[PDB]
Amino acid sequence: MQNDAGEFVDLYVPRKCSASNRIIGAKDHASIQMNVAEVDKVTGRFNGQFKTYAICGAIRRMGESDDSILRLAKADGIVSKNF
Amino acid sequence: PVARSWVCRKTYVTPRRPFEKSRLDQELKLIGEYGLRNKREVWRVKFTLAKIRKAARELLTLDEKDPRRLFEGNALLRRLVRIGVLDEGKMKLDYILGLKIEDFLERRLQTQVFKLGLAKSIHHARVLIRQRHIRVRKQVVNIPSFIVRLDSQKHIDFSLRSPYGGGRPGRVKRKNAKKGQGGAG
Amino acid sequence: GKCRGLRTARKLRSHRRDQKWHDKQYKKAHLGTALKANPFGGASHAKGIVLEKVGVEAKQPNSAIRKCVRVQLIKNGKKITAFVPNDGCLNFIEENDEVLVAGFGRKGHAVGDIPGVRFKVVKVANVSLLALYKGKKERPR
Amino acid sequence: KEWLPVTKLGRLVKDMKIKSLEEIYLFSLPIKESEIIDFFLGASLKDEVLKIMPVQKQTRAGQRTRFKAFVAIGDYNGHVGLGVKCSKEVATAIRGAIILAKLSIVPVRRGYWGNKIGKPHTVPCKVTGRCGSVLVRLIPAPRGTGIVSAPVPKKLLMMAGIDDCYTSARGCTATLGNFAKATFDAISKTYSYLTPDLWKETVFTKSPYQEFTDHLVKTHT
RNA sequence: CUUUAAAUCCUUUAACGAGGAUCCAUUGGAGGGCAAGUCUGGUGCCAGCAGCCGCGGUAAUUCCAGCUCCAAUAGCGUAUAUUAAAGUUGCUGCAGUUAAAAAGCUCGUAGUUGGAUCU
Repeated sequence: MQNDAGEFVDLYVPRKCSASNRIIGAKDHASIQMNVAEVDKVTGRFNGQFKTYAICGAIRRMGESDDSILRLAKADGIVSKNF
Repeated sequence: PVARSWVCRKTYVTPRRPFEKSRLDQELKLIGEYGLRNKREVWRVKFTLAKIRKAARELLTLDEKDPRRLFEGNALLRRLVRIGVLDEGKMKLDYILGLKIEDFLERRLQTQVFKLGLAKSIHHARVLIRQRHIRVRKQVVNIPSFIVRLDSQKHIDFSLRSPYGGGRPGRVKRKNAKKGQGGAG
Repeated sequence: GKCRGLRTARKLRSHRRDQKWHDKQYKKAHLGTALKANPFGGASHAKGIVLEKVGVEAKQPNSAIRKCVRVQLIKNGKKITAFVPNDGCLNFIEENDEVLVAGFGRKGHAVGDIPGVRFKVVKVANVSLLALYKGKKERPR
Repeated sequence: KEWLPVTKLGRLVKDMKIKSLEEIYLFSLPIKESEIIDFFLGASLKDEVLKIMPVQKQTRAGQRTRFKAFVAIGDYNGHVGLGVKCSKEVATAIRGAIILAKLSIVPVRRGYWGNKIGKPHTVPCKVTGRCGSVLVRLIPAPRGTGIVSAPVPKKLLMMAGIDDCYTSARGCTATLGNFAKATFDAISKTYSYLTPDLWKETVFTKSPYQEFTDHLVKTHT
């Protein structure tokens, strides 16, 4: 947070889910910080860098993390557009 | 039909829980270094501070740039800086909410006497205030629960009719001198 | 509440008054029969005359016979029991004397091991029982 | 006497490559090794025992009396915990309770009342906890007001560090365990309540294994 | 001396006036709630204490006496009403399967509450 002077005063900011825009608490041990690697455009080799996403526990417990990461890949363009 | 006033109000207040450890320990502490007679005095101080914080609460409840809020706040901070519990640089409307009992008890007359160096102990300061030895702007003061204003702080001195600051000796030194001259011859 | 109309006030007031009627303490404090059944008549203390000395028995495992006084109050005239509170205080009272009675403090109900007794003894012969027990004042003749 | 790490988190802390447990709270790793807290939260950690309530099950070979230990832990800067241990004699109950309270500590967020001026002092919003039949309200209060509650949640809110709060209680509050756990997941819910200040799109840094994966695979078996 | 119809009350001021400043501070309590002795002696389901749990049957942390200690302090305790705590009268803001609870069911007049759309 800020104040009247305007500096940072909170200890940290929590990360948010990439599907439901909900934050992840400290005692939410079902959340996943998995990484997606991208390929080279010319050959398909591993270029070295990555890009990640985040999912909360309740989406996995209800059972729709797979189609959520599917639409995240659709907006990302890693999966094919026709699918 | 009589010409009577019939107006009075309680000055102290009793807490809800009589038997406890913690708040008893802090009030016994502050009686320890500040030299108070009994718990009723700090109950009066707590009631006065609760009243001024409550008044600050409905003062800050009202919206900004309101005439009566601005007038009441300016008068309240002027009173709080003229009694000396605040300082002249920090005039803000919500810093009244961040003060405690020791700020109220700092401007007590016993604390000023003890910190001005004309008394040995706080108990000695209390018994010397109760014995009418101090003039304050040429006025003899007896009450130990006396609020000293900021402008009336440099005029604390011994009374001119006291034997400590210069005057006639009292009953006991005159008695010792009389028995000494009686036993001398 | 449940009836949540904008112009619903008379029905809610009627429901509230009927439900506050359906209670115990309010019906005790707003009916004349409860105060009429009280032998004190709504008074904190009363004066009466000792007429006999009664030793009543106790309850289960607490077993100690207790000594009580049947007192007839002057203002209304009915036989009302009263309990001598402290040790060694039954010898201070005699026959045909005036006794200032009061309850134990549980609002007209039986207290503790003593059955059926809701009043105690405060003052006899215009002197307190505490003064006679401590020995501060002597019982007049 | 010297500490031997068994968890890779403990190895990463001992290798002087984990700066604080704060990033562990950010990435929400579970903790099952109760001296990372001893390493980070030092002498400022304060301990206070609540009440010892004996339990028993009726058997043929006599009444045996297992003991339940109730405890709170935490420094005066945030992090606060609770621990319940069931054992026979008192000393191992007290030790297990303070250890299990050292496992389950959560940090709290401190907010303001009206004006965001100075250091934060109160809860940022209204959070509650629900277990058993206990409802514990957490309403923010102005500066210097003090905690108005039962004595056990006064003790818990000074362990948490909230100097000023307004509370409310409902249900059978005589049972200390349900009421204490209701206060605990009430004050642990001060994070999971989204504010407009947290509307910025978050960026994810590397996973805590990902900076020193080579170091952990060459120094951990 | 002042004040006052005139005094008394307050204030000022002579002469006095404290070393156990004898110029002597009480009230209910000490198991829990609820801050305070497993102190000592006496009776031992009797006398009693106890608002409530419960302390008394011959080793009374509660009875009765002495010492110490805690609470407020010229004040403290008790009984009657009353308020908050009572979110145990719930308008905010109680519940109705099993803890007290929905008429056996249906129609139905006042009363309650009523779709969208006009720059």
